[PDB]
Parts: sequence; C-alpha cells; structure tokens
Amino acid sequence: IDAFRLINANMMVLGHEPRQTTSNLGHLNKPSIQALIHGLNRHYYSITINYRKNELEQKMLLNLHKKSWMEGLTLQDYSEHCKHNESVVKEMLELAKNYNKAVEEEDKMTPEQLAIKNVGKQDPKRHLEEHVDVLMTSNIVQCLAAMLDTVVFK
Amino acid sequence: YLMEGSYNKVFLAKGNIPAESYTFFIDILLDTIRDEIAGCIEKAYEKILFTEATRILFFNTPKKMTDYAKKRGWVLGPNNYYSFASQQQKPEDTTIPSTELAKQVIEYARQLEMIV
Repeated sequence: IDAFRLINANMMVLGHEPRQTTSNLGHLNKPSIQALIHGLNRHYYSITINYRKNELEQKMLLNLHKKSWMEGLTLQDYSEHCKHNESVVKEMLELAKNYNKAVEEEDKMTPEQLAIKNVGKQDPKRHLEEHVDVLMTSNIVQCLAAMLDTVVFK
Repeated sequence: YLMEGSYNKVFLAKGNIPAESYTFFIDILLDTIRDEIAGCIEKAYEKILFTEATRILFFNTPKKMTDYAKKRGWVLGPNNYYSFASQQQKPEDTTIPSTELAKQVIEYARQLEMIV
C-alpha cells in the first residue's frame, strides 16, 4: 500500500532536507529499491500506517469464514474408505521396498553427496512418513465419528 | 489333586491318613468341596435322576439333596434335575466398546500430534 505524498521540489533546489524528524516512528520500514529508482523521496515520502479493528468485527469474521455444518458427523463413503485404505498401502509396500533400498547405501560416500545426488529420483524417507500421516488421519477421524453416532442415535 | 478335577481320589484321601487324626482339616476339606460339587452341578447338564448326582458326593438318600436342591436350582421334580442352561443375556454390546474405544481413540490421538 505505502501511502505517499509530494514534497516540494523548490526545497530540493534549496538542498534543504525536509520533514524534521522528532519521533522514531517514520524510519521503521525500509523503502524498496524499485521505488528508490523512482521519485519516492526526491518528490514524495512514505507514511507508516496501521489498521483500526475492533471486537465488533473480529468475532463476526472469525466465526463465519471456515465453518462446517454436520460434515464430521458422517461416514465418508463407507465402502470406499477401506478401499482407499488399500489404495495407499499397496504402493506403500513398494515405497517401503525403496526404504529397503536406500538405507543399504549408507556407510558410503558422505551424506552431503546424499543431499545433492538425490535430486533426480524420489526418496523413501519423506514420502514414507507422508503416507503414515495420510493413512492415520484418514482412519482415526472416521473411526471416532463412526462410534459417536451409536451413542447419540439410540 | 485338588488343583485339577481329581475329586474321587481326594475323597479317597479322606480316610486314608497314615499319620494322625487330621479330622478338623478333612472336615474343612469336606465343606470346601461340598460347595465345589454344589458349584459344578450348575453346568449345561441334562436331566440327572435321583441316583447319579445323588451319589456324586457321599449320600444315599437324606434331605441333604433337599438342602442343595433348594439351595441352588436343578429343582426337585419327578426324578429330575431341571436344566436352566440359558447363558443368553450378556452379548450384543456395541455401547461398551463405543465408550471404552471412544476413550482409547482420543488417547491414541494424544500421543500422535501433541508434543510431550
């Protein structure tokens, strides 16, 4: 945003530096080199700003933007949840075979070469712990949400 | 022999003492197996007449079978011990795993993302 305003070019001819700083409040944000190419100062100046908000506005936009309705009280495609629970594990086997591959070239060339050298082909380590999180969060949520409705509904 | 289902051999040891009297100990030994036979009448048996389980303890025909037969079931009938082998009420419990497992799921979620 950075609201600016003109400075007198007459005072530029005077060689006199304007605006007479009495408070350490304006020299806090550093101007860009691209606006420094332009006449931000030689012809204009920056102003430090903020914003005015209140609890009248904070709650009525916090409590309203991303809000579910009854969505977590469902079963999430009850035939296909367990189908997906194999649709990840099946290639997780072969990725665990890559985890049965990449550990075996350790105690070798130093691992900084194992940092540069692995920029063409995938690692089993990060990709492995990814699907652990995916399969975990896909299961425990549907598990607990399945079991509340037994209590609540009769 | 009291450890396994050796009953008859224990009651053979009731009277076969070479050492001394042991009378007060084989009388406790008598009561503590009296309620044990009186316990193992309570299976899924069929009709037993008034001779077989009448003679499994040590009696011919006193009213001690009236004491056990009115103590527990297997009711005094026409030469009959009645089998109430029901074992029906307790299964089909979804709600108890839906409380205990409802605890253990969140307890799985505690040591899953929150730092300890």
